[PDB]
Amino acid sequence: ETPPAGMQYLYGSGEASALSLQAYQALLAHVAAKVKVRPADSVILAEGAGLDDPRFVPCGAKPLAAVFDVDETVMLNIGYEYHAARTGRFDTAAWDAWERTGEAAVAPVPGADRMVRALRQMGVTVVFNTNRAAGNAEPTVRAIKAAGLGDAVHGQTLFLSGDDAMGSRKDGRRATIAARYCVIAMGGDQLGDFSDLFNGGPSVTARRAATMQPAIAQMWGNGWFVLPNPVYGSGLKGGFDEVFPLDKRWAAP
Amino acid sequence: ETPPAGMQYLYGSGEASALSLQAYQALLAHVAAKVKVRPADSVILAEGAGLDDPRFVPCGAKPLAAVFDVDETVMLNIGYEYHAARTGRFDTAAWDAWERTGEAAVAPVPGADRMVRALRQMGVTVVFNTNRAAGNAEPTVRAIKAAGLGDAVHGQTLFLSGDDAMGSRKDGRRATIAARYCVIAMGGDQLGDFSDLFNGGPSVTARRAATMQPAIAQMWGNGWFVLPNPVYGSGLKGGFDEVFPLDKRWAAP
Ligand SMILES: [Mg+2]
Ligand SMILES: [Mg+2]
Repeated sequence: ETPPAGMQYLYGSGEASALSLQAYQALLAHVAAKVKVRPADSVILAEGAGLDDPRFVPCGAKPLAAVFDVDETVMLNIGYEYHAARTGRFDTAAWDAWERTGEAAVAPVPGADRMVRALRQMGVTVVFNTNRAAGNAEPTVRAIKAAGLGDAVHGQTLFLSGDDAMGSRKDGRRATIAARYCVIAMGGDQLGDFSDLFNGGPSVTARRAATMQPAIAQMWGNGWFVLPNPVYGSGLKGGFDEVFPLDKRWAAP
Repeated sequence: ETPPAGMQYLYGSGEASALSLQAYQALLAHVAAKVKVRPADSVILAEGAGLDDPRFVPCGAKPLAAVFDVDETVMLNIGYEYHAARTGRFDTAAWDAWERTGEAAVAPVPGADRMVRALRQMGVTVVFNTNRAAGNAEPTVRAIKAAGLGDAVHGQTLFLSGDDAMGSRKDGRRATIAARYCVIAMGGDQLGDFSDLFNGGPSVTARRAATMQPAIAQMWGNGWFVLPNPVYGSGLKGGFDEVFPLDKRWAAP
């Protein structure tokens, strides 16, 4: 029995490991450049801004920070995905149990513990913005600690689903973070970890086109830093016609 | 019917698109830094060098170049993977037909056509090192052209499996390239696209550990640039015990 190809890739391969280390190398160099030369804009979009003409919450004199998604961005949910592979199960009740009892089965995303330590040695505050539930803040704090990612504090450096009434939408929390910090880098494994504009409607092919809108494309590896996730979530959608465009079809002999 | 999760991710998602654009943004900035300040070492390992103490073919006065894997690094093999998803088939005869007849069903990896044009505008020679077969050089040249990747020439900027007697091992071709160019960046989707030392023996867990050997880890996003591939190849290996380590297991209630 072998696990699903996506988990073999994400959890088992050196390919995925190298991909993640590249992401954090680029982030560390970017942060270091902006620690020496503070920017005028943060990397968080302003309220009402669109992807075509992005405007950003200004950096100002606010303390420097970096924002991170938690799950499959800085922390691997190994125990949970093991159970999903064993069971074949989108199990919301199981995920709730996992938020409460998974602190002993998490690992850092390759390079994320070293990157988080370097950021703090540079004087940059490490802020987590995750859709784990607010009522599970304390076990989530302990899991973050167990992955070697340091100390997170609910409401100061850790923001969770249910901290506002926006549900899985993260823009509201992003606005709260950007109102007190100059956010000079932002990491995630899902497009919703950078803007809610990618979700809540857009099709699979529309979301992929939107990442190549030039004013948005310039962010990738240059303020917005992406970690791989072919195991669950927004990337795992679309029928044959959205995945394989009709001008690129072919059949073997 | 939906395609395999890995193909939904790689071919359909904006997540994979953003991940690829980040890789090429980091590569472009790296190349530009080295065009201004030529390095002493290339990014290609010297003969007999090990991953723990890497030595590199020197840059010297040789003309500047960047080396790229072709398949799923700069070119998406959309037609072929469509057929694999339709058919469920590791089909070596089908892949041979595809090398010969697939030029009309390929697309650039997101950002790869723009990156290849920028490299040439910077005066950097774009060299391809692929395990497509030497006897299919001409259709491979045409497919590279159709993906918007420019003009490749067998034996000058394009090196193929069978150009030497080493089979799928790419070190021999890497040595030939590094003997005439100063290779300042190298891109790939498989660890064999950077060194043969990752393959031919090492286990799934050994290969992943090897990417974090510190002298090697420093390469990722800093000379060695990685593109995602959870669809086929070296990343899709390993049983449950290699993918989900035994100190990170968990079971739902
Ligand atoms: Mg996540
Ligand atoms: Mg390849």
